[PDB]
Amino acid sequence: QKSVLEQLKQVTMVVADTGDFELIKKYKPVDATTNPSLILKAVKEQKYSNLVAETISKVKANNPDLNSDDLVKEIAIEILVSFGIKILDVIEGKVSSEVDARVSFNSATTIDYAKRIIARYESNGIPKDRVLIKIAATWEGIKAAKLLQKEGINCNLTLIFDKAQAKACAEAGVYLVSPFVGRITDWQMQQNNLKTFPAIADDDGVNSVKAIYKLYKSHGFKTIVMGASFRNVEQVIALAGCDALTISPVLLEELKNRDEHLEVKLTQISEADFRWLMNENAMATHKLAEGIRLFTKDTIELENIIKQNL
Amino acid sequence: MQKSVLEQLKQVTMVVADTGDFELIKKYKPVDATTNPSLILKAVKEQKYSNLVAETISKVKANNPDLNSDDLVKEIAIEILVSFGIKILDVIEGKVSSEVDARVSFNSATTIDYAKRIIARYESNGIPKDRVLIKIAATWEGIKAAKLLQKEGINCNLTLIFDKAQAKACAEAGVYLVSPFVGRITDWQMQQNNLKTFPAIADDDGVNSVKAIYKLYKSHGFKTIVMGASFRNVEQVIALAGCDALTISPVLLEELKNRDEHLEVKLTKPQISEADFRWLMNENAMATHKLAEGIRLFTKDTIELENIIKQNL
Ligand SMILES: [Mg+2]
Repeated sequence: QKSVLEQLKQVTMVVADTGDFELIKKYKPVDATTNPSLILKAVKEQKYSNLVAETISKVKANNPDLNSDDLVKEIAIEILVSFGIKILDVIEGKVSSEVDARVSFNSATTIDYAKRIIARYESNGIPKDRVLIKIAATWEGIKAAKLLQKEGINCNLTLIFDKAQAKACAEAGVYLVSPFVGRITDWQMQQNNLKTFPAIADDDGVNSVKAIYKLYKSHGFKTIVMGASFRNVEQVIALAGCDALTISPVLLEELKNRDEHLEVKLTQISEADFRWLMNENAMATHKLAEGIRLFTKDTIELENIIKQNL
Repeated sequence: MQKSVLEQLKQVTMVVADTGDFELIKKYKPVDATTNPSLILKAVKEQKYSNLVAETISKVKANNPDLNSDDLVKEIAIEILVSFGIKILDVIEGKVSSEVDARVSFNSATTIDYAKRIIARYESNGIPKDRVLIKIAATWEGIKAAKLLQKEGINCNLTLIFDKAQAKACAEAGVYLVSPFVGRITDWQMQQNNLKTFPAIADDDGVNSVKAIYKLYKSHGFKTIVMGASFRNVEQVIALAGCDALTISPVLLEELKNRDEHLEVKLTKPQISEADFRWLMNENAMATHKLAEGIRLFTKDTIELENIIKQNL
């Protein structure tokens, strides 16, 4: 008779995957995550058009030396931060804000973008303890995160598709990793033209998180495993007990409205090694690249919306 | 006088045979030949070579009695790859391409070491390095290794080329030759659009890829040889007549040898940083998939050959 959402919170850190901060307080998650697709959606849906207009004015005012393209890049960061700030008002934990996906193969520019996000939060009175910087888990992203963590900036290594890939993150001292459960299962279904989801025991996305969790706990890695990007509530339920799960508002609502018993299920690499191991994983090779391309398309669309409102 | 399409092609393009079978090579008279781990495995399994592994083990053990099992297997594998290259060189005037172990494809330093070991093994047999192309997968690390090998006068064949940015980086590194995999690019195109039949030549992504690389090279003054490889049918080869070079399977060479129509000549005459290369490759879903797949398939066959070796130790 307790809801599945309530029971899941007793064994796992529940995180809301959304930039629509007005939806968050219903669910009382500990943390929240945004990404370029979610920010774009929040901006396109217009509930927050005042916040957007006010952000553009402020950045223009404070940056009279920037030409058009530089001004737009700066507003795009300020927007990501303004949504994070509003999220932080309605949660007790941290918000994840993602670096521009276009710098995913450049460690130096990733480091600089990450520090810029942190500085903008600091300028707005938010200390870095409340923020995770999301970075795609290419080799360069991991190398950037290694340095950011040394400087006390916690990172959320996203677009995780392979276990070796997660192990390299942990080896770099990363705060948290996010395996993309639903996209791993999308590949599995696409491979065989499957129209129905696989049994949970045979669901590659669920199994991937299970394997990463078992590796971390047995080796004593402190990096948090946070399953992400789910296709349905059964995939979330399958991972009850995981350190953290970040869940869309639609699935959080399904978990809130479901009253059954929740069974609790869950209780060094060189660059050359990493690239070899990624190469051995056809799904991971494809999905990491695809993830960067899709987040890139959404970041470009957001820039266009900013350009239209200058 | 009138000549077959194969003999006409030799006049405008360097014709190269893509096989480890030296007897077949002999009858098409290509200038160069290319081998790879998949073709070497197929040859090794053929009845003619049933004692080749045991002989090579014998000879290799004898010359290195102090090596551990891993070290030995490795030496036998190079010896086998080189043995097929030598037999091919006995029957052609040009060069043979011999591929480094695909497992070192993300390690420039171990690629360089393997490439020099191949060159040394040929040299031990009296074959100078000007008759050999070392085949390296065109990952960024493969291009870095090739850049350094070329500096030492070791010519490389940069294989598994799927994108014009790889090809441009290879040229910028001064590599001797690049091999775009025409058939495999068309394979992706057909799977992407549920195509039941081959696209028109004008619309064939694999053919167009080589056309684009050839155009880019000539316009930039790059001397790197463009060599189209891995064809699906003879029409794709004919579509590239005039290309610097084309490496063609014996089945397709036989088709060209037997055609007699006129062959119309179709091709006539910023810098890429590592981050730029990785971004451009990332934008190309086909290239990202196909380069990784090519390394995996060559690796699977290299391991299969190692396993044949191990069961004979
Ligand atoms: Mg000679």
